[PDB]
Amino acid sequence: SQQVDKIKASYPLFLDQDYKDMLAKKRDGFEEKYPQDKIDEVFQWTTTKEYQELNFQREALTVNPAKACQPLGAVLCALGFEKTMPYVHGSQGCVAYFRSYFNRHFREPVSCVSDSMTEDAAVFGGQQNMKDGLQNCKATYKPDMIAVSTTCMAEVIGDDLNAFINNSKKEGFIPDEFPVPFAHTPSFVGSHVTGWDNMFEGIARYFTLKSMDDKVVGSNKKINIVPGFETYLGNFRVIKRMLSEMGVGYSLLSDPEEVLDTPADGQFRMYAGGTTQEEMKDAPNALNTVLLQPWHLEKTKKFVEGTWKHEVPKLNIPMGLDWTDEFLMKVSEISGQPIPASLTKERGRLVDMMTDSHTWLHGKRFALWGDPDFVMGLVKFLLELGCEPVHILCHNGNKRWKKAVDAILAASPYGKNATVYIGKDLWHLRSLVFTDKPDFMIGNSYGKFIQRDTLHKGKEFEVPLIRIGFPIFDRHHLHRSTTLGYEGAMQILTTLVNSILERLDEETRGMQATDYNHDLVR
Amino acid sequence: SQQVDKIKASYPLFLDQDYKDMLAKKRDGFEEKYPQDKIDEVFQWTTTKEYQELNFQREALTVNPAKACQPLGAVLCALGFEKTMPYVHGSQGCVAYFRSYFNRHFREPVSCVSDSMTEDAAVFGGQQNMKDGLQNCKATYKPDMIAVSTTCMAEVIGDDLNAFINNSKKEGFIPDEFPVPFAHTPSFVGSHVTGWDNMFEGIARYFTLKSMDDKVVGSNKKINIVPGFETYLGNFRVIKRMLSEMGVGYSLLSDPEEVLDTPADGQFRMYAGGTTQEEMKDAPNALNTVLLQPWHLEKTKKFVEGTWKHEVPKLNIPMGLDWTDEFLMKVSEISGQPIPASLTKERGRLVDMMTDSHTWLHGKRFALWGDPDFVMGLVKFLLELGCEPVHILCHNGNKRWKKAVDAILAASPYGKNATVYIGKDLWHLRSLVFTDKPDFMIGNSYGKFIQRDTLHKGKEFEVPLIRIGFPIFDRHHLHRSTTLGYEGAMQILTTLVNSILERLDEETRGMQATDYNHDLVR
Amino acid sequence: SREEVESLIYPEKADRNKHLAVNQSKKCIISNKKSQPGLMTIRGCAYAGSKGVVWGPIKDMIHISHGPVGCGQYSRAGRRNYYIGTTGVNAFVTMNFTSDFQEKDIVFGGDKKLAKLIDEVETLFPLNKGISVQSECPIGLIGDDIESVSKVKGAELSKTIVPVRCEGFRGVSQSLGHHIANDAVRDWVLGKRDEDTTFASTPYDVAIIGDYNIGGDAWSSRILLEEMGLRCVAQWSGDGSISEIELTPKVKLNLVHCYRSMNYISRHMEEKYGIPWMEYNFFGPTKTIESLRAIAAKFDESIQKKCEEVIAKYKPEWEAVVAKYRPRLEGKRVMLYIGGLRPRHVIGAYEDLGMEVVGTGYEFAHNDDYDRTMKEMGDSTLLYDDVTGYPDLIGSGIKEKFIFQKMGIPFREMHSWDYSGPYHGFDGFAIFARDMDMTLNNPCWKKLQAPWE
Amino acid sequence: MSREEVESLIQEVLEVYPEKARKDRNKHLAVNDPAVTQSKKCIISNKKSQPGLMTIRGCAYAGSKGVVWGPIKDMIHISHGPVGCGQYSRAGRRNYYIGTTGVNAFVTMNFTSDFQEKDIVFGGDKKLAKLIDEVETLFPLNKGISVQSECPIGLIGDDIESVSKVKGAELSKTIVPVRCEGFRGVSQSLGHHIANDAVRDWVLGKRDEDTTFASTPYDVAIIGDYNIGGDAWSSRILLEEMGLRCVAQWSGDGSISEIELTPKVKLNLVHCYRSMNYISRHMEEKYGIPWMEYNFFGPTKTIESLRAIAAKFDESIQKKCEEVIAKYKPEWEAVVAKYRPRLEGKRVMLYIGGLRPRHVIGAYEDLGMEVVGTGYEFAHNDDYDRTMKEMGDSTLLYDDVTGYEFEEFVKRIKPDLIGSGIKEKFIFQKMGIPFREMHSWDYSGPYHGFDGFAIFARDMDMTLNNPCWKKLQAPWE
Ligand code: ICS
Ligand code: ICS
Ligand code: CLF
Ligand code: CLF
Ligand SMILES: [Fe+3]
Ligand SMILES: [Fe+3]
Repeated sequence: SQQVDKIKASYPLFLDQDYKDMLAKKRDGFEEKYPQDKIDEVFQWTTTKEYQELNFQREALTVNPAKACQPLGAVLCALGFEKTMPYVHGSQGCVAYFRSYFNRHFREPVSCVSDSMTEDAAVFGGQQNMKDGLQNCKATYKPDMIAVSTTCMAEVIGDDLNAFINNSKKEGFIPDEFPVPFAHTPSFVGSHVTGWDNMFEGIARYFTLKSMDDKVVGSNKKINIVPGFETYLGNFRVIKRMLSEMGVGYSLLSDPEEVLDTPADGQFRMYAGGTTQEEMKDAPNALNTVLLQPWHLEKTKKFVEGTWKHEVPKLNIPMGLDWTDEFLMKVSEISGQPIPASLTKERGRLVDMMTDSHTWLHGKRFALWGDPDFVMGLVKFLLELGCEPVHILCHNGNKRWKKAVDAILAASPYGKNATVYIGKDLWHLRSLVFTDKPDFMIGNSYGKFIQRDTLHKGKEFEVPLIRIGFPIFDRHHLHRSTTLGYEGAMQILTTLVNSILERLDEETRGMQATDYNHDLVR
Repeated sequence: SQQVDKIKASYPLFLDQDYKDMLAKKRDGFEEKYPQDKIDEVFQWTTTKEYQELNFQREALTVNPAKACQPLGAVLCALGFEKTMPYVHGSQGCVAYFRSYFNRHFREPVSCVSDSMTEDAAVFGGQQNMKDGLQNCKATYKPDMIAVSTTCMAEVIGDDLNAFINNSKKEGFIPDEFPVPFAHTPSFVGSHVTGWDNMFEGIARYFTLKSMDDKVVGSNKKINIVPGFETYLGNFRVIKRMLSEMGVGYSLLSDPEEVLDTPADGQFRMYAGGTTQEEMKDAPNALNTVLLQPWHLEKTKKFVEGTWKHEVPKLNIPMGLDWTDEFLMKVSEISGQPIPASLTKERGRLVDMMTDSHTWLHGKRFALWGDPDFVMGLVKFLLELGCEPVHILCHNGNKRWKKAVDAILAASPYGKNATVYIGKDLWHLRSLVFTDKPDFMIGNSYGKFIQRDTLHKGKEFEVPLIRIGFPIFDRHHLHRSTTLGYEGAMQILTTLVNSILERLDEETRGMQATDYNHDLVR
Repeated sequence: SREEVESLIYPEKADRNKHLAVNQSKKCIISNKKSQPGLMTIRGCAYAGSKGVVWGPIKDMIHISHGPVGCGQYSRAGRRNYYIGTTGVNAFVTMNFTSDFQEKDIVFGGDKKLAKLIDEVETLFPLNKGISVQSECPIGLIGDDIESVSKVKGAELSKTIVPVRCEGFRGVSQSLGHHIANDAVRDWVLGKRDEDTTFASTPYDVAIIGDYNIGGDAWSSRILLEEMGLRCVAQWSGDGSISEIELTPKVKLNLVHCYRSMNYISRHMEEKYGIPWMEYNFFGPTKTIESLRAIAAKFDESIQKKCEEVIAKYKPEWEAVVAKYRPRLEGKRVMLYIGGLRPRHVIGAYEDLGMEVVGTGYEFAHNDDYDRTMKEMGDSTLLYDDVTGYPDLIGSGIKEKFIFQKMGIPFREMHSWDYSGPYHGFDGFAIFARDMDMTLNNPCWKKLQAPWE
Repeated sequence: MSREEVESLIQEVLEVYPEKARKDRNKHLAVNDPAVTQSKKCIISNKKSQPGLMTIRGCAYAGSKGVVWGPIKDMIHISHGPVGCGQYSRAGRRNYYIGTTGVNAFVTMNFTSDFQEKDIVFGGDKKLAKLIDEVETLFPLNKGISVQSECPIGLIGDDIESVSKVKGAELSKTIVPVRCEGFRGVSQSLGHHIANDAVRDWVLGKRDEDTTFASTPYDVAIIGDYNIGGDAWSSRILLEEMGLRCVAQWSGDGSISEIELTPKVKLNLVHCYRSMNYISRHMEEKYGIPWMEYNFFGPTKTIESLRAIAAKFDESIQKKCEEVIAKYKPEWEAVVAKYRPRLEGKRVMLYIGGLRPRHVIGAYEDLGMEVVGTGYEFAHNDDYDRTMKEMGDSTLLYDDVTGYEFEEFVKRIKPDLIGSGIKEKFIFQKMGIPFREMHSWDYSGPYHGFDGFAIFARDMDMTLNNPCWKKLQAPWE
């Protein structure tokens, strides 16, 4: 029953007595449910260290992973170029899932097409699919460039992207001069960041490999910036702002911030901004190339070093105080531009916020997960704040990255109780936060479920989730935030300290029980 | 007892069994406490409509006000001028409280001196106090200007600020050409915003009244911007940024954002930035003057229209979409500069954010309090979002402002159940949120106590607080936020929608009870 | 007019003309064919139609996304098929179980990996009541044989393991996924209690088939059905358990909500167990009352009397909802584009709120759905099958949501109910009317044009 | 730093003051001499502040309402006058208490008469009477009302004593008029004295002819502990563990009935001598109750104070004292073992109000830290008499130090840690010196007793050894 003056959605409509009775009747009559005591016993068992030992012996089963497949990152890379259509050779369900994922994260239209390969393509290949798809895409959406990745089906059946695109150009389906960069993105290798790396390397090789004869390093007095798989528009904005403040000429390669932040003015723009083809063609003429996320830009690094003859700096992700300082100093050395007083004042203001919040931030234990560069930057910043990143999980990390993070942790007295896990999923992290409880979790929206599980054990065992990373589905406009530079460091510090203070306020709100510590001033 | 490996602060140290036993012994033996049943009865009574009727009949008692005294606003205004020391003629305890308040809100040093008037000065005035204080302040802190306000003691005994300062310059305590603007700021008239208005009018009169012969309106091709009592640095920053985007020459009078955001670089800066005396002297030469918060700048408007001959536009606070649009259009008309494409894109992005989050924001009920202009701008923005501002409280509001807000509410379908209260305090609002429960409160940190009270009645009766306004003491770095312009509207919208989403997540986190609605995607 | 729509209706091949029509559908519209390559279609895959739709909502079963990590990751908890249970202990709907295929699994196969995964699932989740193995694209291309693994592990562990060959490249859309999942239900789960007669049956035994509890829609239907005197023995997939699927052959009537996704299993049950089935529409008070009366007409007079009692009880509530919200929604035109059932099932409540429907279309529906759709739509309205991205309200999915939002047209998510709901039943009608009013009449749609432009 | 260097530094700091200001400030700055027992020979205190010099001192209202009367939980305290004084002092002090706020406890609420122009012109006595009536109407469980006067009250000729008398006779309620106008005195010390006089005149003697209370030989009261972060609770648990019965608590978590029962105790334990010596001396001369100052800052001071207190009772109390010391020995020894190696040798400069600049020195010395500079905002010369023997030789002593003076002292001395209030915290954080709030315990605590020593050591280590202090200089400078 509904009151027209107060209409309830599913919550709390289904908490009504009639709905509760009907659900109880369903469960007692036909579900054949396990008794509540057995369910409680099994949950308590799952919260223990014996269950954690069983869980970490897992070899073939993955539960709640913290990574996606390569063509998602390939699509995100392709979205960063001017009037470029992402085109995923393979099955259309993959593209539907990619678009839904990015739609939920960014709350914006996401453009991507597929050639809709089917069982017929399973035998003869998707050559005709590629020809028809390129023709239809160019005719319908009129892009300046079509960036081609692959799904797992096309990779398994062994479709030759180069030969297929060349045949499409030779048979007149697309002009011979129309740019169709391609990349093989096997979804069973690496993760989405690997797909971003492969797509960027493919585009760079398409635009620069055959025209290196007239390229002179430093002849345009610019620095190439390759951001990698980035889902915060504020990160692109902060990098461009910091480089503009320094007076540094730069070319942001794969800049998708404009198409992911289109204004709602009454017309739909399928394309907006992005890296132009002229920028990508002139990229070998830059002074140097700086990779914002070097730990998933390995192939891009090999291409830039071996073809463009660029001495790529050994820079960490510009995340936090120290690494932002080193990034700015390296940029100043490369470009010859001194670091301006505005950036110095910004750094001083970040340090001032650190000194203001160090009392609440000190000693806090954290479980965090995400992509390798993001995770290591977050760990570095947390160590700079006097926090304890006890659990550091990276499903798509490798042994070299784990060694680097271990070296980072060893350099700090706050990384003594910190363990790095690679190849582990969020069920492993659930076991970790049950057996070795941290104060907070930092990660994407999936960690919310872990929080729920902790709340099931008790309010004193609940681990709140701080939503930093990708994808964030249950909160609005958090993709607009910044994680890089001093501005991103300030935003992260504010989020952390205010999460701590909100948790403390919630714990001390009990009247005549715990409200003696319900302080007005914190 | 304490464990060295895990040290407990007051919470949860005093939840220990021995501390609970000791507190129970104290209460049962010597506190002569009322029985818990009587306490519960009286609390339930305080939550009722009969108690609300008794509460709103109050005439002499004020409980938990939502305003401060005038010299606080005078100090805030004085801090916005270059190398200017706030000097409060009167008792030193007032200055100690002012500095403590602003230190707690901003987490920055706040410079302010007093002449320390005592019992003797209560008989023969504070002339000697003013002379010695002006000499001491100029010799010790070396300010370019001393801005003088008063405390209640100096107002009650009728100390003549003009005569005292003229005598101080006459006997040689301070140089005759040294700028010492003054303002009478009686704490028993108005509130802190009135003090800001009085101090700004005093400074403008001191610098421009006697030198109007050579002034020509519009001869410097600039617009004067008077921000009023503003405790968000982001608001100063956003106004300056938007005026720079349009290409409009501007003069922000009383700009304190630099001295309230000094970097931590190993040195302490007593002064930083601020409006220069040259800008104040040249202000009558501007095209026009724009008052950002017209409802507490009445004296300033009278002086500017009467002396400077500036046709001050009838403009609301640039809060929310429509009022930001009107402010930008008025600035475009005054300066002749067209509104650029960047501001149009920012407006479109704000509208896009409005459209993305309209499902969660529509129909939500808000109690809210603050200063008149901030409150009316927040009501306007809430009406633009489809929310219902049920309880609108302004302790320092007047009948004309209430009439204006009622006219705003009558022009929207969502202002039907809205009631505007002036002269009411936070105990009145506690009664209001108990008898007519809204979804959320919006106000300063004091509202946290009201939330506690609501949680004592039950979790279903709890009204969560959203901290927008002044002062915010229990959170860090929220003073860096923005409430003006499209950027401020986006920040407010994100805060509101994400507060709704956290509340929904908390209400649906119960496993096998309400977690059927614990949706990953919201 | 029809002439205008025809004039309103691409290389020479881009077929598209046959999938567009002005309202025997086969002579008017052509459906369930391959999508034109490179055209930004909305269609999913067979894996989405099987794992995400039919099998995923089953709560007490564990569903393994067999293959690489992406397909399982993107479909995790994306569908709001509501359920009651302790997640991770006895319910596993919002969890993602995947084999996470690597290069070596592609080269050498993942059958041994599948057996090891099944063993680990048994070890770590002992309270699971069954396992389903949803195949992704590489499984059917590398020659993996999950049927033999399922048989062997089911015999060994005495567990029901259902192999579903729902590879995404199969078929043209999720419809083949629905068919494959229905066949898997028939072959592995439905006939488990054929020789079991321990269930106590009543003359008023009904099962709910094809209701996926999106926002609690199936619960809102079930409360009305049980208030009517009927006993809902089975309700799958939404908030469904394996025992309910096994007990479905014991009911007296089948109530199919989504004909598109469960007509195969309904027809099979009618041929085998002789159980009559029929479609019901609980969207809007008019359709709800019509369906309740039609359902009561299949039983004795006591059920009809209880149906009249239920209708009379719920009449004032939906009448108040109409009185409140119809004045704010008269004369508003709606166009829709949803997967296979909703494009014709949602018209009733729009008409009950005084709204005119001028457009609808299907992602993957077959020509029988368009046969049903023709009568439900007025004349001169545009019908589209598998329409590419290239009125006052548009009701469609998330991917077109933002396109139509930025084109300025108020939009409603007709897949997930825009994270609201339920929309079925009288309570669902109240929620639906409130959501229609909140979306159509929001001020955000009046601010698209800058005042200086 | 040697004595001559400190004297020279004092001279350089004073060089920039005008003649009168420099002459006045030369009497409030001294080089400590632990052999000196008469502090008036080296330092002069409790004087007027020099105008326009950015002092830290508050007013008599702050010392009365904010310190003595405000912590009383079941009483309602009216800030009589304009709104500002009550607004800035609302919940700004962490005097912890147990109770239902708004029902039976009212510590963190702000009751004010909110004076307007008509109240200034025509007086606020009728407004005060009507306010008392409304307080009785809306807060029926209050066990007493106090009326703290703000500055205008004593300047417009308002007679609040008569209003309090009439309304108390009418309502059978204790209404205490406190004449704590801010202009009175020179600092919060006169506020403490006025509040103590009000307690003596209106609350303390309410049960003089009452004898129904059952007294025991081990009856003690805690006077002058305001429960900052639970400090009084951590002291009281130690006192009760020795077999003593703590009857009263002044005034943190303090009820009016405890104040009325105080004249029945056998010993008064005065933590803050500065704010409660008046009432302690009155209770000695009237009820014959001896009083003694104790110190629960750090383990050695806590142990010494516990033994001194137990020496005032029979041998059973001394046995229980030894048992408590033995029980808590391993815990504070573990705290020292963990944190002293991280803190040993560090130098501290302190500037707090009237008791802590000398009371917390032992806690710092327990961790291996030396205090090189200390001073008071409003202490008298007896506080300095107690301070010199505590401080080391050639250290710095400042009374009512100014912002310029204390900043220059820090610049020349360069301490590792500074303990002061909120109005210097961010100044010294920007200067780069680790800062600890020694007024609110930096929103931490308690710091009293053995349980407080662990928190104190952890907080000192956290602030002093934080990585942020190593990151103030940009690497490109
Ligand atoms: S199953 Fe089908 S696309 Fe019949 S795949 Fe799809 S929960 Fe749609 S129109 Mo999402 S044939 Fe159900 C459907 Fe309809 S997921 Fe839901 S709304 S009634
Ligand atoms: S009362 Fe005094 S200033 Fe003795 S007014 Fe002040 S809670 Fe200080 S040094 Mo804040 S004489 Fe207490 C004090 Fe000491 S408020 Fe507290 S810390 S021991
Ligand atoms: S049509 Fe369907 S969703 Fe597509 S793969 Fe095939 S079953 Fe799966 Fe999977 S990991 Fe990523 S998302 Fe694909 S490229 Fe492969
Ligand atoms: S020294 Fe002390 S705090 Fe000062 S007034 Fe006097 S009692 Fe009060 Fe009050 S309202 Fe504002 S803060 Fe003053 S100017 Fe008056
Ligand atoms: Fe958007
Ligand atoms: Fe700061």
